[PDB]
Amino acid sequence: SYHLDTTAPPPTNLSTLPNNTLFHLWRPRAHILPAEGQIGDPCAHYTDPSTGLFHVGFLHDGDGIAGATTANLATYTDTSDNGSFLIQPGGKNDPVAVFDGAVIPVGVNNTPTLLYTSVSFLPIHWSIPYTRGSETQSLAVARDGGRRFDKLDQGPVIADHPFAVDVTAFRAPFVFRSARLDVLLSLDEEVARNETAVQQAVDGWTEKNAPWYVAVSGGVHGVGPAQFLYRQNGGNASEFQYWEYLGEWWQEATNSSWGDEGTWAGRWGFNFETGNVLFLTEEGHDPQTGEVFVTLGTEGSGLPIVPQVSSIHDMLWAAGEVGVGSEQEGAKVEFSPSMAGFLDWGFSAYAAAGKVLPASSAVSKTSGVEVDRYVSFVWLTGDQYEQADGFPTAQQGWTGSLLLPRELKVQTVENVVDNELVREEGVSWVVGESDNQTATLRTLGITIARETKAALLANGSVTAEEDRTLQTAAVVPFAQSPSSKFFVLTAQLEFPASARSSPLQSGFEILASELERTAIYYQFSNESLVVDRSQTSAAAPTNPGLDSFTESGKLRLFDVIENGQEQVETLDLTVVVDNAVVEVYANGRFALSTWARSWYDNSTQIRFFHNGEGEVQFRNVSVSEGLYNAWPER
Ligand SMILES: OC[C@H]1O[C@@](CO)(OC[C@@]2(O[C@H]3O[C@H](CO)[C@@H](O)[C@H](O)[C@H]3O)O[C@H](CO)[C@@H](O)[C@@H]2O)[C@@H](O)[C@@H]1O
Repeated sequence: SYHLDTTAPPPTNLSTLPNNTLFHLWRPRAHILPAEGQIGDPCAHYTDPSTGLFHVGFLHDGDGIAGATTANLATYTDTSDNGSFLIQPGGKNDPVAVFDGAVIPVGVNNTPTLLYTSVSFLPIHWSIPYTRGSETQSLAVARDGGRRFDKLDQGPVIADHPFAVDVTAFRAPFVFRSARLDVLLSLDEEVARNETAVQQAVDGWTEKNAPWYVAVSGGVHGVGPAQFLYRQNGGNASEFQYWEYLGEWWQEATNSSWGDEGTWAGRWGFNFETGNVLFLTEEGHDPQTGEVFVTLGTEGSGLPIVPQVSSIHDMLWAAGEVGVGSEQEGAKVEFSPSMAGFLDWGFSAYAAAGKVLPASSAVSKTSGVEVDRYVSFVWLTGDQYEQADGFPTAQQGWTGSLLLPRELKVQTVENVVDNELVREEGVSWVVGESDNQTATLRTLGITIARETKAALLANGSVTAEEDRTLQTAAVVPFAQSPSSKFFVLTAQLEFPASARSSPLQSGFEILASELERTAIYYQFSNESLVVDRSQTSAAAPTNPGLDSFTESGKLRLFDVIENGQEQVETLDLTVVVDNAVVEVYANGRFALSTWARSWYDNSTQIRFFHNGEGEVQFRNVSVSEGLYNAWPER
């Protein structure tokens, strides 16, 4: 009889253990995930007009959308027991399955209304023929406080994909409002060609009565990934039955990519998934003044292609402009990217679903936020999108988790030396201004929702480390490491301009003991933050299900003028470890998340790391231990 003892070597085959034996071993305490079982794409979030509460949704066990609510964005309550499902398959419109959907706060009967993909046939994949009628978009209305969504007793409101278009996918509807879209669609084909006339109309746009837009994510066979745009018919904010097709407002060539190298924004792949239409400002989210941003997952593959398998799942984002529908019979409106990147560089991070969080929300009132925010929840698949090599699933009793809620806004990088590092082609930023001597850059800002970050540091024990400099290769253990796998690690690493050309690697080793360690370091060679998981788990060698491949993401440190002086921009790191869930944040404009399934309880040492190449200076290194409980009621 083998009882779990994590002070002793792991059994050779974890999959032989009894059910639920590994339930708590790698489970997080401050993240969003169901009480048990598997979690898929997060979805149906919305602020309830009546209560001001923020509702969170997510696919659960491949059997529908489950939910939970929060009043503070730090802590959550399940909407119900027995899975806490809001809506499940089996209706006339979704006999086979219920996929992602989005909510209009004041919809039918003036109640929260969910527009979702009702599935009638399987399988569905961009690499095989699409079965007509596979995915339609249906409506359901929130009842009993939103603890459940009742499907309207009629067929889908969008019963078919675009006429005669051979789509690769037609799902994940996302609703939004837009001053610019309303203006571009109201003005003349000629009167709307000039920003002057438009801007004047946008200034008068009134959100409260604007019509809703719907972006359905997908692609076209033999053509390319794309987003299909619709809007309440005739621009009638009161029309919920008929949705006029505005065309493929955004499409890219099959497996093409941002830039000529596919260096900063992966590839557009073969199919677009779970779109979000954001409107960001430097302070938050404004559908009247915000710049158009889009986050989406793209499904890619190497060659030869393996039918029904998407080998690459990129969690991307793009920003650009929207204009009138060229002159061709193309979309009435068109989104043109100016810059693009990754919302999260994690292999397993994917299907981001966010929502506008009004300053009028109970969450914001309580925390005192006076602007509208856009909160995004990234999915962290637990079994490499079901391609894991026999992960001990029955033993764990659950699969997957969502990452920490993140605030998305326009982030600026000031006092940046305008040089090659800034003018490169196909990057994740644009120059907002310049005098040819220094410039302000504009990119997507990615930060942990402020109430969540505060909650993480609420009751945490704080242990600081003295500023340090390393020149020769070295691994220096902290003066005091945490005694648990729940902590927030912060640190600033300063590099000399002479390091850009060096094969320098500097960072930390975490979750470490004699037989285990996880490395996190910056690498100038390819300007990337890297998470070496080759030694993360003592159990990985004999259990291939526990992926141990290296994770990395691109992060360029710009030459800037800090105190009237030039220097390589400081690497501002924040690593959050809710157990096996590791999230690496950098300079408010980067995120890389992965699983670090360390085995031993002793594996909690933290060390400074330097490979002797180049030089590094560590400043303001600190550790907050304990985090907090995201689900008190459980
Ligand atoms: O689960 C539905 C929901 O998932 C999204 C975001 O991940 O893409 C899903 C997709 O893959 C899932 O299902 C395949 C098996 O079909 C499984 O191998 C994979 O691991 C799962 O993530 O589901 C459809 C088909 O069932 C595939 O085309 C797609 O790759 C989102 O787009 C969808 O609403």
